[PDB]
Parts: sequence; structure tokens; C-alpha cells
Amino acid sequence: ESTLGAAAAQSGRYFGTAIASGRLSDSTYTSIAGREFNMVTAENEMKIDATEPQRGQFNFSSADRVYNWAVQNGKQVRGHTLAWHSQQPGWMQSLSGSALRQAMIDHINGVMAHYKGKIVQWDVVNEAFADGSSGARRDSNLQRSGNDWIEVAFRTARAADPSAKLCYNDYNVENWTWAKTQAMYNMVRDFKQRGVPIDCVGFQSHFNSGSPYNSNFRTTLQNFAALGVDVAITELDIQGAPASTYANVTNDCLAVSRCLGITVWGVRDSDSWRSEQTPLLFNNDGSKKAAYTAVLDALNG
Ligand SMILES: O[C@@H]1[C@@H](O)[C@H](O[C@@H]2CNC[C@H](O)[C@H]2O)OC[C@H]1O
Repeated sequence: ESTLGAAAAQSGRYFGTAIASGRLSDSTYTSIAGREFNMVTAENEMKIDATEPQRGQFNFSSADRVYNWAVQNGKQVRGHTLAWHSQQPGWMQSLSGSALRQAMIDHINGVMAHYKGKIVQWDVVNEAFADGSSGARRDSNLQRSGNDWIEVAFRTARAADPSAKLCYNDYNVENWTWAKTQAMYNMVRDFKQRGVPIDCVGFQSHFNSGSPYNSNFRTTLQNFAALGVDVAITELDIQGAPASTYANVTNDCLAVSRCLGITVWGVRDSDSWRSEQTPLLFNNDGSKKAAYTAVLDALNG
């Protein structure tokens, strides 16, 4: 096949991107993204601050611009993200303990209701682990409310929209030997022991010199799949966009039956949150990079 999404679809997978509403008046962006991808994640517009800027008062305008663009252009949507320490609106930053717990639940319920039956995967919880050797939970108001915050988010989400696959998403969890990876593994293990309704694990896959790709990513994906969850590569970008690594990652997903697909975290290098690292598949001018060709070729076998 001649495009990433269609090539992924040959094996029942998707190839997605992050879409930013502020870029939707750029004709190069909309036409290349339209052509190439069959899955969309809103880069910002479905986060907590964007969707509930005051408690109880939702704003789906920008989120719906992204969602509607996606469906108009024949893409499914990953919802990103319902419960997270980052990008919280001030009113939520001020809450702790039981008040925060209620607000967390209410936020999940309100956003998921708006999209009920329309979102194939939700990143229900994002970035709950600390970096480094400890495997500890990250410090946040959410984590201070109790170790159960994550499981409660998942139980809430399952009741709100039984149709959605519920994902836990994180970064620096791709290398099987890292403590962070093992922390996430053991959480998912525990969740399965206790009936917590997690369906998927999202590997952000922000690869760079400090957190480099390792061939053992395939082992990580296999081992999580074996816990009884799907796996997804959710925010792929690679410092310098080497073709070799991009092919390796693609082939890792293709080798794991429950790997749903790959989302790259933007369209052109100039659209990247890390544009200085030129880490995506398209040049600033919209032309295809060597890494594009390597990914397409891998998807095509
Ligand atoms: O626009 C950026 C956006 O790309 C960034 O996205 C996060 C990258 N780190 C992992 C998270 O899960 C993503 O949402 O968020 C900050 C924005 O300024």
C-alpha cells in the first residue's frame, strides 16, 4: 500500500498521528495528515485543562474540532487523557484527598459521556510512575490521594463507556530492563489479579539518547500482551529520525499480535513538540524523510 495507514490496515493495525487544532488551517498539514493516517490523537484538546477549564463546566469546542476532523477524514480517535498530574487546570491543582477524588471521577464521567461509543481507546491514566531506579509512583495530588487513584480511574471509565478500550500510558517504559518498566508491569499484573478493568498499555515511545530504543522493546511488548492486555505505541518520535530505528520499532509492533498500531507524535518535524530534534517522518516542507520510507516498507513487509 502507498500510505502508512493503509499499509498498517493490511494487518488489521492502524498508523496514527497527533493532531493540533491550531494547525487545521494549514493545507499542507491537513492534506498530508488526511492522506497518511487512519488514527488521530488530539495533541492537547482532550486534556483536563482544555475540556474542564472550571469545575463542572466543560468546553469541548477544540476537542470536537479535532474529533470531527478525524471522523470527516476517515480516522478513528484515541482519547488523551483523563487523569494526569500535568496540564491540570488550576481549580483541580487546588484539590486534594477526597475532594480531588470526586473531581477526578466527575471529570472522567463528563468527558467520556460526551464521547460515549465514539472513542476506540482512552488513555485513562497517564504518567503515574517516577523516572529512575525506584519504580515509585510519581508525586502528585492524585497520587497523594491514595495508591488506588489509578484503579478508581479505570473502574470509573469502564462504567462510563463499556465500549472503549481503557489504556494506561507512560514513557520510559519501553526497555524491559528498566525499573520504571517493571513498575508498570507489576501494576498491570496486580490490576489483572484484582479485576481492575485495564485493556491496553500505551508505550509513548519518545526515544532519544538518554532513553534509547533497545531491541528488547519487542520483549516488553510481548510480556505485557501476555498479561492479557493490548499494547499500543502511542507517541512515537525518535531523535534524528534514523530510518533504522523507525524500521525496528515498526517491526516490533508487527511481531506482536496484540500490538494495535503506532501513532507518531506529529506530522512534520516543524509540528513536533521536540522539533529541534527533527524526530518525525515528514520534513518541514511536507516531503517524506528516509524514515517515512523505512516505516512504509516495514508495514508492507
Ligand atoms: O504540545 C505539547 C504536547 O505535544 C505534549 O504532549 C505530551 C508529550 N509528553 C507525553 C504526554 O502524554 C503528551 O500529552 O504536551 C505538552 C504540550 O505543550
